Amino acid sequence: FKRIQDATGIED
Amino acid sequence: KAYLRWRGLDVQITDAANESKDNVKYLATLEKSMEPMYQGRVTDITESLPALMTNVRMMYTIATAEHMTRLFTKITNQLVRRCKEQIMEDKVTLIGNMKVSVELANVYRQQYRLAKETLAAQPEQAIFLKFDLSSKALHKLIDMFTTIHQFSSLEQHTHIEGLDTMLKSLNNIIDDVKRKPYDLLDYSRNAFDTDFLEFNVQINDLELQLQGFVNASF
Amino acid sequence: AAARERYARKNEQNELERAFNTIDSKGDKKIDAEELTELFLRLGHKPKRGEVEDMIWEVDEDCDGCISLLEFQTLYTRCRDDKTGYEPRGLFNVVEFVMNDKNNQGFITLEEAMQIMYLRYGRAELDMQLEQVFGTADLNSGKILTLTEFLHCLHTNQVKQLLNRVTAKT
Amino acid sequence: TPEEVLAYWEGLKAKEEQMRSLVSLAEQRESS
Repeated sequence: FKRIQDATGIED
Repeated sequence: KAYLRWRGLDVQITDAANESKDNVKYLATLEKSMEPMYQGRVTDITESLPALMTNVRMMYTIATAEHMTRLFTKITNQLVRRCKEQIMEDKVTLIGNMKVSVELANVYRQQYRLAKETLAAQPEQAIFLKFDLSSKALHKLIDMFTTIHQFSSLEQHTHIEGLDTMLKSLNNIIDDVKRKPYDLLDYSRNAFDTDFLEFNVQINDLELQLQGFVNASF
Repeated sequence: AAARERYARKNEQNELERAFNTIDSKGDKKIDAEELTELFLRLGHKPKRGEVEDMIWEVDEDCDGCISLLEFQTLYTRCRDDKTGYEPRGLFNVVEFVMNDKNNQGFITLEEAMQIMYLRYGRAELDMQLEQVFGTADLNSGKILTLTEFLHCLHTNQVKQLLNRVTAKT
Repeated sequence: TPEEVLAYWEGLKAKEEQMRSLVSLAEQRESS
């Protein structure tokens, strides 16, 4: 979940 | 009498439940970057795809053949769906939409081949068939329409005394191809590949007829 | 039907010249029997004990021995317009394959372009030279083109009219 | 026993890879 969050935040 | 069957079903149910939770939770992580491609624009997918392969690469470092095959088959199905929709709504629009879709397929295959290279570095049957049929049925029509539009600048100089019924010949050549029962965008027929090589001979016939006309009025 | 042929010749001439040089391995104008085996190896096909000797024998008809670029165009043109000539075509096929090659493993759909140029023919006639189908593609090599062409020519040659003739009924 | 050992090793490797990935993502976010 943390990795997915970080991913989405970086993409945003 | 039924308790052997119930312990067997209990073991099957626990194993299936555990693998289902892991599979669902990992396939759910994919969703927030796969969501744009169901209804958005054809060029957006080019920028979205790197996020999709970053996601897929991090999640296939954990849990295999069914994931690759099913995921990739449906994502490429969705790419075909979006391209086919974005073409279906003349000349510049058609050439632009075919260029965009071919570029999408090209960047998809290129970045997946880079992804496989990396996956080999640290420690595609559906793509082949479907995008190969798509790219051939797009290449044929993009080259046909580019040639037609390159010959289409002649189409309004109707006052020269030797360009009257020749353009009606070119119109018939276009029309007989564009009255045929098969759908042009579908690679499910693949019989227009003889119609294109009959069109390609009377295009050169038109070329040489116009060359003789130029040679003949001097 | 002339326009297809004239236009095809107009473009294939430049391809043919390089095809010739590429078949040559000694950087000369002469194509020795030695080179032919090397070419087949590139295609991925193997000759028989006497195939090469027949291949060199039949093509050359203005001198004896090795072949020359002049013989090669003479062969090309005669074979191309050969259709109802019942003439040899042993070395025409290997060169036409090399010229019609641009993938360096063989060619797939381009057979149809070859076919239409020879004649409009039919989809069933295509199912004769090979088993290619309109929707499906295949992988192909040197092995599967030469053998099938050679066999087809032997199959046409055999049929002739003795008591196979059929007259309108009374 | 072999299956349990394999599961434990896989979990440890996954945790390590996860930490490394999280660090990579954090570095990428900082750079952006």
